[PDB]
Amino acid sequence: GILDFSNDLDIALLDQVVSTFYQGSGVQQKQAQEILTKFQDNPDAWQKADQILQFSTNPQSKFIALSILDKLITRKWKLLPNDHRIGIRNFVVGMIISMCQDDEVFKTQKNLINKSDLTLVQILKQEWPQNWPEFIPELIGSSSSSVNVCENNMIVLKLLSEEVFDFSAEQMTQAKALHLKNSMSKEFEQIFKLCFQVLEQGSSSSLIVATLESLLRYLHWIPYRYIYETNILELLSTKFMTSPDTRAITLKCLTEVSNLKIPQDNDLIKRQTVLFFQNTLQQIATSVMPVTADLKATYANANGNDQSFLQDLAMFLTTYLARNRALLESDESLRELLLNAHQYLIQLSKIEERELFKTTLDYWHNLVADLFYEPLKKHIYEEICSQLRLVIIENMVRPEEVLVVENDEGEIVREFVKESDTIQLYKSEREVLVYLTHLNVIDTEEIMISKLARQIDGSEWSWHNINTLSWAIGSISGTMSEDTEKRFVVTVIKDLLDLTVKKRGKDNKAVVASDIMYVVGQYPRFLKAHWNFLRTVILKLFEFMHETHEGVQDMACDTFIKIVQKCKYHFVIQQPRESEPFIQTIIRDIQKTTADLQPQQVHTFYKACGIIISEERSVAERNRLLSDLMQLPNMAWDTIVEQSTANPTLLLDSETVKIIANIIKTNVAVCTSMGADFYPQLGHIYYNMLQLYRAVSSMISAQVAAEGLIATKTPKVRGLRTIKKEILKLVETYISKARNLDDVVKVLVEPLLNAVLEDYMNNVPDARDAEVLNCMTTVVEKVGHMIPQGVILILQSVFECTLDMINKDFTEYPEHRVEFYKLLKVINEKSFAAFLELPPAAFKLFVDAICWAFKHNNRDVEVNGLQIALDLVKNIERMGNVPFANEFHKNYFFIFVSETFFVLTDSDHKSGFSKQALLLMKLISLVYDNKISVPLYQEAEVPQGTSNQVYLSQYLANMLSNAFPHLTSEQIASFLSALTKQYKDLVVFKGTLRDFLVQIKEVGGDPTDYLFAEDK
Amino acid sequence: VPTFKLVLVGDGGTGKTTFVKRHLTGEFEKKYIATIGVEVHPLSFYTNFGEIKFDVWDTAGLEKFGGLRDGYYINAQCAIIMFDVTSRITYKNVPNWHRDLVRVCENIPIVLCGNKVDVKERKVKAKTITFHRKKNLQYYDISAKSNYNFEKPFLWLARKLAGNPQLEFVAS
Amino acid sequence: GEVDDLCELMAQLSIN
Ligand SMILES: Nc1nc2c(ncn2[C@@H]2O[C@H](COP(=O)(O)OP(=O)(O)OP(=O)(O)O)[C@@H](O)[C@H]2O)c(=O)[nH]1
Ligand SMILES: [Mg+2]
Repeated sequence: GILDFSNDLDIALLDQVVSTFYQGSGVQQKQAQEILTKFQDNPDAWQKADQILQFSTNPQSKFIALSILDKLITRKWKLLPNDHRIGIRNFVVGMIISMCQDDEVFKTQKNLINKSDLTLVQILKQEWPQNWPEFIPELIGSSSSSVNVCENNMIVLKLLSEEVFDFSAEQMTQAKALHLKNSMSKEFEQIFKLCFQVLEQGSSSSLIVATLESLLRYLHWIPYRYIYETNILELLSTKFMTSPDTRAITLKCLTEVSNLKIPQDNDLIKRQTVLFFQNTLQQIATSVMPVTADLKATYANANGNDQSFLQDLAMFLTTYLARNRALLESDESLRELLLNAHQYLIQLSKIEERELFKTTLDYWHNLVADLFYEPLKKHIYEEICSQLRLVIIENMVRPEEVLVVENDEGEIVREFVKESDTIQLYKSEREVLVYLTHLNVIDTEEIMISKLARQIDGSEWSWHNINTLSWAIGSISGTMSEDTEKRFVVTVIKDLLDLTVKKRGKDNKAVVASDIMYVVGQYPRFLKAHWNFLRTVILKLFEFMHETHEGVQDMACDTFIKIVQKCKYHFVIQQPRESEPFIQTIIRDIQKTTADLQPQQVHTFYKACGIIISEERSVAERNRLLSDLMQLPNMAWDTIVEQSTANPTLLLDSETVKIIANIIKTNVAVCTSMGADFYPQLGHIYYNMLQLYRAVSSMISAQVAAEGLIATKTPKVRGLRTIKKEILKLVETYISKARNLDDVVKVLVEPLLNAVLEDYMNNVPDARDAEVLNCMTTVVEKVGHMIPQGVILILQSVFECTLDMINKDFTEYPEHRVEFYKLLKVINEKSFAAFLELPPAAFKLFVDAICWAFKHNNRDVEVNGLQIALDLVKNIERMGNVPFANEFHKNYFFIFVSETFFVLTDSDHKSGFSKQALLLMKLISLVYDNKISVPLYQEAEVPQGTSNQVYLSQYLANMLSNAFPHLTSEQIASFLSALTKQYKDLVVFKGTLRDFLVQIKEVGGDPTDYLFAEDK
Repeated sequence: VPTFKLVLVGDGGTGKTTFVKRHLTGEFEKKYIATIGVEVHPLSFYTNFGEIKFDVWDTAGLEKFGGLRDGYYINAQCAIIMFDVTSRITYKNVPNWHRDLVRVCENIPIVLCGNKVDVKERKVKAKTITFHRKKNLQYYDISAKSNYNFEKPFLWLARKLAGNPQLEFVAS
Repeated sequence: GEVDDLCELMAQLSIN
């Protein structure tokens, strides 16, 4: 056995278990893991920690012992007598010293040392300075005893600063956090002395680096006087920048220095600010590299430390310049320095590392915005700007990206990525280059024409180069005057066409052509001003739609729909020179045009045509265009509805299911583009489509009932589910975009509900689609205020059965959980009357369902659950001293209070905190604002006429005492007093709750802490 | 073939387990089955320079299932801090994971990953994610559902750990 | 002329 959960402890065996877990593999390592976890979670395990720390031959065992000690210190420290406390404290200091005296251990086991130090810092939080007032003097004194102890002292101080200033919120009560911050500020003169002495006398070494590490953390909070009124600025900016081993951490320190709270009307501080920066830059120039250094090549061939350094350099410059560019600009002697620093960024901007480039680009954006709005200083940075232009043009990223995903039905679907890192980078670059173009149009144009010419002669020809250049050219769209834009676009397109003729290979031609289309798609103004060109492009795209070359068809469809999105008006109007709106021409030949396209590309083409059609404002002509467009799918739909009605077996034919899917998908596409305008088409296929839905759903449910869950994965059921989902998607799409709500209510709602609600109830769980709930959510969102009986039917159909699906655990049917509470929420918003009419038992189930959502370790469910609770309480508040409200309070007020507290005080429900607090405030408000007009108690259990305030207080005190017996009466009383005094202030209330949440995790918390807000 | 320990940390439901599972099997799990303690998954990648193995220590991001917590991090050679771009609090806690991690592992390559970038309603915007800058962490937008930048974290970690920027991932 | 000539060139755009 490797079980060490007995009475006597085997240190060797524990080492064995630890070694099995850390160096072992597989099932053994698994068991070892569970064992170690069980041992580590023993309330009494700390009693063994010291023994381990003294006897274990395993560094990891010591680490785990320190973890157990950490638990004891954080949670049950104040249970121990003062004697024992001091004992453990001196045990840890002594152990730390022992480890430091061991040079091997000190250098090779930083992890164990850091754990030790952190354990000490935990003891400091709990003890210092009230019970350990001599700690900082003793620590500084001991610094001389060993170099390792000196270094470790710097680690301990760094850790203490982190715990007190960096990570104190949400780990400590506001009162205790203030106490520790004040304690650490009081004794910082001494700490800074030790620090400065080490920095001033010491030379580059591990101890110096550790000292600077600590200084980095100090800089977050220390007064600027320790930086500006001492010689530390000179030390950092000169001494520690020359020594390689300290450059990076010194830069980090100077980065934070750049961000200090300093006086804004002190000329000496201004000169000091300039001076350290001038020193740092000159020192980098002298010791590291000049402005002329090729940082791109350097970074590429660098060793990671050098890379980090270069990153840190950019962080330094970008921080300092963003704060102090004005300072560097005002005095013309500083000109050479200013430009030099910017030059570094330029060089740093050339480094191929996205995150570093983004860091530089934020600043670049700042600078070019400032120059745009203050063109007086523009000339100073003319040269810098010119180079920046080239940088950005050379480093344009893809403006839009596409993913090919497989959905739950097994379909291969092309989706456009939205709001990605790359897209935000594109947008940032675009804004920077737009600014740059505004600043000097002539320079931007010259650069772009040069890159293009270098593309033509083949000197800089590559797919990536031409793509980048194209993206760049497209990015500055709408910046030049239409005349200048006209000449520019003409040149670019002409050159690119000549390039295409010159390039050999289908690959190369495709690349350049796709670039041509991207560029033209990026300049809608040029297309609108020149119809002939627009037509030529559209036809050329149609021509491309028959090209089998990989990617070309998608390019053509993407360009087409992109161009129409912007230029729709020019398709619906008769452009003289044309005998008919070009939309008619497109619709005429749609069969021929889209013959070679993939299904999804066809759908995109229809979507495009829909965009165009919705531009026609005459209802008659628009409806005709829509009809003409939908003719092919309409006709196949007619022939299919006839055969299906007559022969149900057709839905067994996979070819039919395909055709049906494509028909509904085409409807979805056109409905997407056309919105309310699509209603005629929807009406054309509606009732039949709902029937087909009922059929496909019945078939899915039957087969799943018969075969089990596996059936849901079969190609047959997958195809059928596609049809089901597409139908639901069409309906949701139209209703979401609908304008004429009467027609929705009176024509669409009733058939839809009849079709899908009863089907959903009667489906087997494994066949129910959450999309049904989603569709219902959208219906309720849009017209729920108009369909009270419809909403009631939705509840009656989905509530009990979906609940019963998802109330077994937190894991089964996740999509169902999400959409169920989204629907409950929207119903509660739009048609709360429905919940009013439910029988008492049904309403109880509702409340149970809300509280069920509370307990979910799922953000999607949890937030909706809390929102429902809030909204419900708001809804019932709207009703006055009405028996329903009174009864609801009598039945559920305390349920809601207790459930909210349960999820507040639960370890793992932090996402809902913001909402939880609100709900709690509201509930408390209802009692402390005297807005509940009936006693919330019973039996006269509290004497007649007892105020609901006193009863709420009693209930809360009792409940919290039961839940948390380790809190004192004084703790609970004070917390409740604070809550009941602070229910009108959200931020203070949240503070008080966080204080309580800190205090329930520990024993012997200070009841005064709840007066924190009242104190300030 | 070299084997490197990869500690995967992040808040609960940020998509760490699903990420590893899809790397292993190719399947995307829809359910949220919270990790308890740690699961160690040997994950292999094939490259033009050979096979590279990762002992992925998929750690529980829930407080109640934390287990050994930072204990899991010892001897890690690389790390992924994952958050969920649809949940602000998961990014809020990124500093806390980073803090826990580097206090055990001083100088290791770390990738910060914004998962679930597929969701339409993205709460943690790209421009907001800057924490990795000062901590010299790699960052990637990823999606375990979408297979978006799916291999990029591991590609970066492999390049760092091998010291070879020319390393490319290849088929078996 | 120049736009019209662009149209002609655009029309002739080929991937072969
Ligand atoms: N939209 C979207 N959802 C995802 C993605 N990856 C995972 N999810 C879902 O989010 C949840 C995350 O679950 P896991 O990955 O097992 O959990 P974890 O992140 O390890 O959390 P713990 O085990 O509690 O630490 C699952 O329910 C997934 O289906 C993704 O890329 N996109
Ligand atoms: Mg997990």
